[PDB]
Amino acid sequence: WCSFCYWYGPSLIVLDNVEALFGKPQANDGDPSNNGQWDNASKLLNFFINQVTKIFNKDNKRIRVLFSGKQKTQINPLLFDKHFVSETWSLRAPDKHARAKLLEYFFSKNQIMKLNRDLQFSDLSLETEGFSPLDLEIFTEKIFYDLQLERDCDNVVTRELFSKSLSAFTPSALRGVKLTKETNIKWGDIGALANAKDVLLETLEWPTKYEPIFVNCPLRLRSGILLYGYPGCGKTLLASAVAQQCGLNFISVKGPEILNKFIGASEQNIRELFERAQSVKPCILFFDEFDSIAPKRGHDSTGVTDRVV
Amino acid sequence: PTKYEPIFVNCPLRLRSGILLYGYPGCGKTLLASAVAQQCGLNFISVKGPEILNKFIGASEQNIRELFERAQSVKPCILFFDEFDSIAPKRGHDSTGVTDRVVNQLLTQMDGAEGLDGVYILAATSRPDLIDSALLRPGRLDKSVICNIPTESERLDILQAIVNSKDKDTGQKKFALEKNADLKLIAEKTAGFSGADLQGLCYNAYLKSVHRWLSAADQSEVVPGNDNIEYFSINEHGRREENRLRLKTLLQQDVVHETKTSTSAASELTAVVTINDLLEACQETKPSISTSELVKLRGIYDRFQK
Amino acid sequence: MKASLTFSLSGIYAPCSISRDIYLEYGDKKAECLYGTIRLPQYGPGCTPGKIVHCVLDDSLPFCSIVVPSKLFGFMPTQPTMDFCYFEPILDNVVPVLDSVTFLINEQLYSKLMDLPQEMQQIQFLHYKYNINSMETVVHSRDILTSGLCQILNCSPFPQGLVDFTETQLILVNDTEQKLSALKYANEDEEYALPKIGTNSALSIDLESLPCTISRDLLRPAPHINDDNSIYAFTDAETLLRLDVTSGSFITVSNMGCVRLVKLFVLLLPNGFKKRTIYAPPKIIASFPDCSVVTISKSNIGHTDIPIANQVFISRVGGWLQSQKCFQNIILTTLKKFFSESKRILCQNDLIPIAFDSSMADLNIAEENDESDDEDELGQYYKNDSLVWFFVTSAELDCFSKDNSHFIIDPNRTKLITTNITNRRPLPLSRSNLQRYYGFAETFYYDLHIFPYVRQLVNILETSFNCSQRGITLNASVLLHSTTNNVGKATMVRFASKYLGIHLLEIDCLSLTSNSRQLDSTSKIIGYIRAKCENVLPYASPAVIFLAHLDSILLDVNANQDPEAIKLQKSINFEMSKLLDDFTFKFPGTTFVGSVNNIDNVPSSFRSHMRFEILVPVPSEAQRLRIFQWYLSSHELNRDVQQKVPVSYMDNISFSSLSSYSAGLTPLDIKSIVETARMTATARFYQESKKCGWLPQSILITQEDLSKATSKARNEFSVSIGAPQIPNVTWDDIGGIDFVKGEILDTIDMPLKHPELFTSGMKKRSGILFYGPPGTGKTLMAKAIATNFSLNFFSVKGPELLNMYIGESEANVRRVFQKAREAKPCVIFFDQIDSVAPKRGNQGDSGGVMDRIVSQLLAELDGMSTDADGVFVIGATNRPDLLDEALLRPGRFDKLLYLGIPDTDTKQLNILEALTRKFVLDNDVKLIELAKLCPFNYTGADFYALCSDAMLNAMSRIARMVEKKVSQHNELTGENISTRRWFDKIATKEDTKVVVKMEDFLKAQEQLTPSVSRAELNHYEAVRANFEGA
Amino acid sequence: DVNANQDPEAIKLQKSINFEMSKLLDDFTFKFPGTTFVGSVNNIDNVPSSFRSHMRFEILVPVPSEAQRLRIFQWYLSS
Ligand SMILES: Nc1ncnc2c1ncn2[C@@H]1O[C@H](COP(=O)(O)OP(=O)(O)OP(=O)(O)O)[C@@H](O)[C@H]1O
Ligand SMILES: Nc1ncnc2c1ncn2[C@@H]1O[C@H](COP(=O)(O)OP(=O)(O)OP(=O)(O)O)[C@@H](O)[C@H]1O
Ligand SMILES: Nc1ncnc2c1ncn2[C@@H]1O[C@H](COP(=O)(O)OP(=O)(O)OP(=O)(O)O)[C@@H](O)[C@H]1O
Ligand SMILES: Nc1ncnc2c1ncn2[C@@H]1O[C@H](COP(=O)(O)OP(=O)(O)O)[C@@H](O)[C@H]1O
Ligand SMILES: [Mg+2]
Ligand SMILES: [Mg+2]
Ligand SMILES: [Mg+2]
Repeated sequence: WCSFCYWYGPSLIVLDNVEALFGKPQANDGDPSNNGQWDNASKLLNFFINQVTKIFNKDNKRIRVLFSGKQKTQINPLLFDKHFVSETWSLRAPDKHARAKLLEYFFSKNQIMKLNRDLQFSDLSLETEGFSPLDLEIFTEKIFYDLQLERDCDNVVTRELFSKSLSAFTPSALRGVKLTKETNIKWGDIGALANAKDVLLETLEWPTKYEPIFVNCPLRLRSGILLYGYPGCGKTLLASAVAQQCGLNFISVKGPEILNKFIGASEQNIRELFERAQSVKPCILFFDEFDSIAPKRGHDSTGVTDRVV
Repeated sequence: PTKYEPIFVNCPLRLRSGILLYGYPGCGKTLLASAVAQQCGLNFISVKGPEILNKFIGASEQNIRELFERAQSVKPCILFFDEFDSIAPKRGHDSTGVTDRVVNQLLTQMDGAEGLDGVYILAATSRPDLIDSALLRPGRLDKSVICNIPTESERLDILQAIVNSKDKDTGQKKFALEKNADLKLIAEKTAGFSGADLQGLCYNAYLKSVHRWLSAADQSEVVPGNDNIEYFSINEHGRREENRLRLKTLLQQDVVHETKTSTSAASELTAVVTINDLLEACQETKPSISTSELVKLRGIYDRFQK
Repeated sequence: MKASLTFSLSGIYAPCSISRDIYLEYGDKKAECLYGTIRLPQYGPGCTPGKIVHCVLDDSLPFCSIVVPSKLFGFMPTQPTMDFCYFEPILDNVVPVLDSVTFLINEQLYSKLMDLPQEMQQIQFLHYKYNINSMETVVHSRDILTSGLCQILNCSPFPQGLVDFTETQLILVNDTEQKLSALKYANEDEEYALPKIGTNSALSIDLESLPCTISRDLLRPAPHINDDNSIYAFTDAETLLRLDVTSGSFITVSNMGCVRLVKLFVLLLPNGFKKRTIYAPPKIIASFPDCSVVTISKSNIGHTDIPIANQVFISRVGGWLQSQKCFQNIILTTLKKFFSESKRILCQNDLIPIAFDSSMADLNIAEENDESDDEDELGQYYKNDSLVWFFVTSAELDCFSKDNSHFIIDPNRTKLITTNITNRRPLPLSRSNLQRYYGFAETFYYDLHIFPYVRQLVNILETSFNCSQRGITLNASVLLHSTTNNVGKATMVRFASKYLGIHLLEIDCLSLTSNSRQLDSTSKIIGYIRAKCENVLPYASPAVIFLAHLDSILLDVNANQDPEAIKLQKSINFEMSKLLDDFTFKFPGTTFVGSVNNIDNVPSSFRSHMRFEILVPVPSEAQRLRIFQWYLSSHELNRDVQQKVPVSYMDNISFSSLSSYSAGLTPLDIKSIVETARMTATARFYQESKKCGWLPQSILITQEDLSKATSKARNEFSVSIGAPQIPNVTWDDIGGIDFVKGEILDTIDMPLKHPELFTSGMKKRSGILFYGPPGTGKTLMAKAIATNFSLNFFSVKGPELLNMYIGESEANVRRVFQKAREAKPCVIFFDQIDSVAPKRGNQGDSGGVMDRIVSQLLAELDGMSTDADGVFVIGATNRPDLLDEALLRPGRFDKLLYLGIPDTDTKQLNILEALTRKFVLDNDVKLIELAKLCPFNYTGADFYALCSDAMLNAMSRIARMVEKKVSQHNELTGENISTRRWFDKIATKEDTKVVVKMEDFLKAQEQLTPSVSRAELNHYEAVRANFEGA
Repeated sequence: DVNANQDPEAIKLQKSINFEMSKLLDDFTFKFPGTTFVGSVNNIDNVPSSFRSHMRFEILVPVPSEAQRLRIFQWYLSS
């Protein structure tokens, strides 16, 4: 490879799925002492880095490299040690406009499907928001089969057809988890506090909806809201609805769950939430029964509650 | 036992060994231990507090045993526990967790049937009587040595030491002494805080003083005169101070090496602290105050009753 | 474009005169005044930036010729010049203007002009003395305006630009040292003596290496075709006519050894090299190790007689590159190239250097040119990479006496053959620099006076070499072991090789192909090593055998591995010792220089037997400065880049400031930062170039780009050591603060700079503890210190340190501090430290976990009391009395700071001002009244809350504004746009500008109670009543 | 499934087989007209993600209820 690309002048080597050849066989929490995991493959990687750096120092336009792996970190840390690569371009999950933009193309890719009457994919993107450009092709083929097997319509899709096909299919991401949750979508419940519910709606959504202006914000956005209430007057249901608006993901803890007697877990379980939340996306991180975590401004006993708070 | 070894190798009775250092925090205990290494020339294995303990049951055991076996592999060696309270607390009348393991291990490795030799266990802590009495039994940790912070009128001796400390032989000094060296005034003024307090005073005063040579009241070393204004009367633009600073930085394109100077009294490139100005540091530094410790030291040495 | 050049005596910036043609096809007739770009060739691989010069017509000048003033380059035309120059048309006749030009001026005239009462007098004197005219005269940086009188110090922002008194300061600066008198723009006026000697005898002169490859074009005599290329030599002094032989003649004596025929030329005007020395290429200089000064004289041979010797049996020098299997092919091809192309002079018993490229070796071109149309496939693709010498080894038999000297290898009448391999010493670094001449990857040129370890190693190697000359022998063996990767141990060894000429046998245990576990592979690993050594070593002169990453092979004994694996590993472990023994025995001078990355892993059987261990540290302040000065040098940035425009840097950057910033960075990190800076510069240039035109001369590094690069590299490294991503905060983001700034500077800043003072360490200030009231910028202060002082940041987030077991929390504490200690310049931030180090012997036992925690912390923090400085621990709390007394004494948490509520109007206003940074107060409302509105009872967080309420009110206002505005276009009666993406419709982003008004602040003051209760402030005052130390 | 806790140089065969099989999947689907590739699996989870996605509309086959049993008894007990 190095010989050919060196002779052919300004050129790239691009390696798809690079982890299959230069990937580290991760230590599985095994012994670090035996030179870590300086296996055959880290060795090969080191060899390649040497051999390409040799050429690169001669004329920087004569070669470049293009790696590609599932995630940046899990590619062999030697890349980031020897400073062989410094770029952070990540293929995020396409959202909103993107979905529509390419759905049409799939609809006309090889088969020639016609969209339902008086629509331009406007809300077809609103549903299936988490689908990947792999999931979309499969979904298209799904629709094709579902309408074709009907034997009475083979030209145009229908809303009820899409509703039927939407069930019995799941995104690749979270396909195998087999988790069902948040079926309690009840946004329609206006409740009595609608008088000031708008304040909550504002503080959660508007900073995101009015995206361009908030880019200019020089001060940390208001982000936390607390809610008293006479016992159980709709509180979790409200939280559930504000979750189901879906502009943000939701996960929640219920206070008495985590107050283990064990010293360590008692505090570690709070960090368990944040470590996951920060790892995915903006989230609500709702505390139910928050009274039970609160320390009643205690300073003398210095109980575990103080540690947790 | 090593300087006069032909004499001290005469008796069969096992050489008196092991020391327990105790008393006020910040009074030279870890120093006095860690200074023995080069002074004597022995090896000095270090146990930086509770390194031995492990989550697994009985791993601490395999740790202590391996520790002592290592100490016995290369010998003689000082064996210093940088604190000896959190390891091996006084055994309770119950399980009391894994600590009762480690204690009964240490005793075994100390005076077991297959008793070791040539190893000197040196322990220190602030609150020693929480060591189990079976570790205070003479024959192990047998000599208990107090250290004292008050030392009224003796603080001069320490002060003179710390100021005259010459550790780095490259220079005949590190602290910038002055000629008069009337250390008695400040020593008395100290009011007896601690032992580390005086080093704190030293460094604090050196800080307050170093601004004399470097900052120079922004008049005695920087902008000292003729070279203040070598550019002409600037009138094209209002840039006055930043302009002259930029021009000064640009013009300082000369290169020099080994630009040594000894304008100080007996030192290189420093402003010696005037002890009169050093007096200004006594009102800032703070002690550590506790009568509980004073009362508590009543007990470790035979409760001063038995 | 190319044109003829001529020099004349004239003012500093007189316009250049050009021939009629150049004016015709380059002078735009619409231009009021003509300008152009002029370029001078130089003795070097790079090219300097071109001077932008005013131009005038002169019909007297011949076809395509230009006359320029000598003072434009500080020259005198009374000595040999060049015959040509390069010209480029001005891009649309557009010329920039300068702002802050500076001129140095001698003390006498400076003071004389100072006494004058009028200012325009100097402006007129500019024209009177230097013929300068405003808005027309282009000035150049660093130019000497007149020898001993005045000189230009800088041009800004552009290095070249027009003079305009309304725009240019033209800063006259007094030359108090009066060094301009010594700084003559020219080299000298006359030689020592014109007559000297009628018939000069042979003279001893210094023979030194030419620091660059010469270009065949710039030779004053025209060389004959295809001959004498390899024996060029250059000189400038009067010697060329001291001996009657003219330029282009021959000289032979060369120290009166075996005389080496060589041809001498004249060095031309701009050459800045030293006079009365002979500059020679590698071939000529390789025959004369040591003997710095050599005798030389004329040789009027008439012609290079006896150009035919029947055959010649050339030979191959011993060396690492030469003996490789793969390279065996390319070398012979390049030799057959070496022959039958020109008449090359081969004085017997001499070396012949041949350059090639390693990366081409495994590939090959066809025999097409051998078949027909014999020509070289242009070397413009073959960038020479590696060097190997060859030795003549043949005084051929022929019917003539002394035929071995000064013969030729005729393309058709002679044939060359290879005999065998021979042995000699290469040149040492100080004697010559082959890599520089050939432009190879220059191995770093350490300065022994500032890098102890390279000196410690070179001492061992030099003493070993000298012993080699003695009858006695001793087994020298070195082992370089370092804490972290990328600290230049292989560069160290290679430099040691160069500086002494010791042959380098470079084998990397990585590359060797046997499987890592070496299953039934002992004979593979060791056969490979044994062969690759013994093939070259016996004919090798005193040689260092370098084992890179030896640790890979020499694995330690495994306690948890199958017995067969352990046994086969022990086999190599022992045999490596045996091999070291046998090689040390076999030949003198054999120096085993292994390297490892963690000493603890090396087995005892090898750890003990090895003699010397050298600890290679992360470079210090004094060193990284040199490293920077190296990697920004001209000959190292231009190397990688065939693009026309050269690269360089504004001289105003302070290497020392960079070094201060670059604390904790490895040399590879430094090269990374430099190359990223070059990225930024190049991208900036190419993006900007699309404009009309300016800055064409060169693409320039700038301080801001370098600082940005430093900020990048810092965080990227910090990510490599798992640190948090501290957000950007600076002193501007804090307010209400005066004394604690001074404190933090005295603790952190003062020892950072001026290291000469804190020579002995003295256990510098160690612990910063932010006590006092809650919510008052403590975590802000910490993230500020982290961002500002260029220190890695590690944080312990409250009682996180605890765990569900015995001992494992102490593992946690030891592991955090270990990770801190392995990134020495660092900060450990404890937030809510009362949680982790509570008062001992109180609140019950609860298993004593908290006691064992605080005990471990106390013992690690600064128990060991030796070199623990360089890592600073910063903590914050609500209340200090929770903290155990043993942490309070100086040396652990020594400086206690009462950072708290301002309580004073001015401090409040200061906080407002600080939080107003990047904020949009753009109104007649003033912070004075805003302060008066809110009594002192309000806190530090209070005014941030107020500001945020104002901001949110502005957002609400603009939100309803936008809603009712789009209600004029989204509604059906308008039917304009319903995308819900109306900011495309409202393209006037300025219309969105939120700005605060007294409505906002008034309502905030109304709707924002103090966030600290009177009870709470009273309580924390009481806590303060536990006034530490009383 | 990728039991990545297993020893190295085995998982490499696992990757090899998984990918290469999927390669044959695509090769058959695109090189020939009318290939359909019915698969059957004893428990769905064990099919690796790298291969699970490719197929479409997997069928769960529940055990027969009494209405089915009625027809299968009549099948076995047939004439
Ligand atoms: N002769 C001396 N007497 C007392 N202190 C000294 C002396 N020489 C130096 N010092 C300095 O004074 C301090 C004494 O610390 P010391 O050795 O008492 O700590 P420690 O035993 O670890 O304390 P702790 O009881 O808090 O765990 C150190 O900063 C040390 O550098
Ligand atoms: N002090 C230095 N000055 C200039 N360049 C340096 C320096 N140290 C290292 N380098 C450069 O860093 C690169 C790698 O250095 P080298 O191969 O010597 O590392 P090493 O010490 O063997 O490291 P490792 O053990 O991590 O492989 C080379 O391009 C070398 O020129
Ligand atoms: N005096 C101030 N100057 C500048 N910014 C301030 C000031 N007071 C508060 N802020 C801002 O408000 C934020 C709130 O302060 P922060 O929470 O960091 O305080 P703290 O004293 O560390 O509190 P705590 O220990 O209770 O968490 C700061 O991060 C900063 O952005
Ligand atoms: N406005 C409402 N609409 C629908 N359900 C409500 C409403 N208010 C209260 N509820 C019911 O009361 C409960 C609200 O949840 P929550 O207040 O968390 O109960 P608890 O506090 O007892 O767990 C749910 O069972 C919900 O169905
Ligand atoms: Mg101590
Ligand atoms: Mg290396
Ligand atoms: Mg805070």
